[PDB]
Amino acid sequence: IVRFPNITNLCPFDEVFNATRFASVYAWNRKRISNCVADYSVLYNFAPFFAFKCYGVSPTKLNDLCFTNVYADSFVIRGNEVSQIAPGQTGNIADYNYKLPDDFTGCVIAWNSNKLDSKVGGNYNYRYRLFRKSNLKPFERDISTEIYQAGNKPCNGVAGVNCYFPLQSYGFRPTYGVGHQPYRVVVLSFELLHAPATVCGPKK
Amino acid sequence: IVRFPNITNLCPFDEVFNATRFASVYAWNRKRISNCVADYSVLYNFAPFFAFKCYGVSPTKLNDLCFTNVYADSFVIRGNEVSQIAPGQTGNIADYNYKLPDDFTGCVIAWNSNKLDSKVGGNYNYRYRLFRKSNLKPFERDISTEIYQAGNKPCNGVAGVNCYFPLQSYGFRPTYGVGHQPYRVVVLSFELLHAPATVCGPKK
Amino acid sequence: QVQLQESGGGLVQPGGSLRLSCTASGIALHTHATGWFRQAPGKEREGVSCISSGDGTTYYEDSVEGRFTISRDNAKNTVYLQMNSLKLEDTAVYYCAADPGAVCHSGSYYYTDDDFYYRGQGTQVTVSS
Amino acid sequence: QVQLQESGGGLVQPGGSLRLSCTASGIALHTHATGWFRQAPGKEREGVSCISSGDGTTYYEDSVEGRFTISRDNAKNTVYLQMNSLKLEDTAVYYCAADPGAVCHSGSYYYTDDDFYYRGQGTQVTVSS
Repeated sequence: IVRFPNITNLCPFDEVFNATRFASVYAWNRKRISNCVADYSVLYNFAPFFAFKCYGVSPTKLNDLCFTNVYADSFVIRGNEVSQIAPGQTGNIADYNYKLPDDFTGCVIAWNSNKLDSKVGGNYNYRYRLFRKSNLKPFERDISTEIYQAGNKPCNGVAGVNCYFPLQSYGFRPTYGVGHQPYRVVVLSFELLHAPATVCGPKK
Repeated sequence: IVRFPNITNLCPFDEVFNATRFASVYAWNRKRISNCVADYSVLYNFAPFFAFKCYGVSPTKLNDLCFTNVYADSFVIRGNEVSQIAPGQTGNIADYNYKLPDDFTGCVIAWNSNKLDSKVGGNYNYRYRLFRKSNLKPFERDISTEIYQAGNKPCNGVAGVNCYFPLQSYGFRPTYGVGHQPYRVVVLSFELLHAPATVCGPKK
Repeated sequence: QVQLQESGGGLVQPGGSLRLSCTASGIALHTHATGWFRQAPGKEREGVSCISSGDGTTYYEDSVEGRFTISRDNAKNTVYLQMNSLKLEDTAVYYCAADPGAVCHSGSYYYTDDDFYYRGQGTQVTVSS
Repeated sequence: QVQLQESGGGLVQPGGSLRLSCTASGIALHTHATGWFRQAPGKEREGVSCISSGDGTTYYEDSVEGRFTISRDNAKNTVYLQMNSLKLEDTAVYYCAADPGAVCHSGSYYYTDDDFYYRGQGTQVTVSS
């Protein structure tokens, strides 16, 4: 607390919340925020947030309790699918794309992004996974794009009827209804007091 | 030799335990018991008490000791807030409604009253206070009903957002679980051997 | 003088979504337990959802599981019903109600027996065309 | 890479009935939203129908309503336009197309805006005496 009031590494929250382009759900990027002081105040002055929800830690007491190895990951989903980003839920995203552990502590953030991740005539870039063989363990990323056999007839690598690609793109247009705009979602995840703490922030 | 003075009547302990209706916690009734003989055997043949816990005296020994200025006060709470009626306890009742001193010499008696103090559709005649400016000092009764200001906006005009009514009612319904059924509580407080005695009990 | 005021509703096309809002003037939330009921023309009223007093355990009916969500914001003293994937037989009027205590499913009780102490005027949703 | 194939057409009389079939191979229906468009000679194209997602919430336009019925089977993955009691001006070429998401009137967007993905090759119809 010498040269400046310490405060050297400010934690890289600004590039995560404010980025030029996010990734799809099936290819969600993931950050390794460590070795800094975590100012949990800059996220509030960002946007009129649509969802600020978490369990086990309370939004005003993140400053005065601290921990180590906080994780931040980002993707964009449909408006009617924000409810599936929570522990214990089921659905297309919550079972085939992105699953949370049942005992999860960390804060999930969502805001509307019509003006940035949508365009006239369809933005056919942001995709999601639709079929697979089985369910998903929590915190997994699946990239593989092979044919899926849905019927009794075994389908080869050639595309045919009853065998389908697992990837379909959200067709984003600015004139959709409320549940069908893109909503950029970032999810924080961290453990409470079971390891040598590294990131704690300036004060309370 | 043992000498005790001349006393006629038998104390109104049946009058305070067997009454038509009790009082709410925010306005607990208080009765002064003096100039009688305190035979604490009408207490035992009353009900299968949920809790009979005495601080500073042992429950068999109250006949063959005596004291002064014994105080009887009564109110009605629910199941899970019985443990809050104790010295050194915190909670909604204990900090805002009824506070006991840390050095307490008395007994706490509670029993279930689901059959009497509950009715179908809810019994809304038993209230408790949610909000004050600060905590409550021991043995203070707070009856004043004024609007509590929770937000920064000064709500002078009554009944608006972030300016709340200070009293909430218990909703007592007969089909509730044991943790939310009403419980009649009677607390006895007296002082042990620093003042001349006025109530003693069995003469000999 | 405690009023519960609702906003939302309108003409929504099937596959759409709304967000109904119920606001409390006099009372405060996170001490009460608020819920949503609905009335169809020619039908009786049935429950939709419940949230309890502290923290909040969310209780949903057999017609609307996995589609609807309930969420309470105590900053603006509002409770919110996010309805998703609306089918055609959801045309009804929706009421929000509040009752003191952790009222829904305490013991052998459940909130479908409509006896809540505070009520509201209601908003109309219409899923058709 | 993903191909969608049509069948039907021929020499029919007014009042005749036929069953146009759009067969999808690469992509699956009951998740995409398909519809039908037509092109008469000397005119501008316009839609005939649109099935949304998996529920099925049939749309028709004013010039074509009351005579066509649209249907989809999910076993064979082939959307069907059942045609009944046509008139003489329905001579055109019919194209089928499918766009991901519930595209049929998902808010302020109507599928007459033909920025529509996976266009097909089409089948020609003739009605005459």
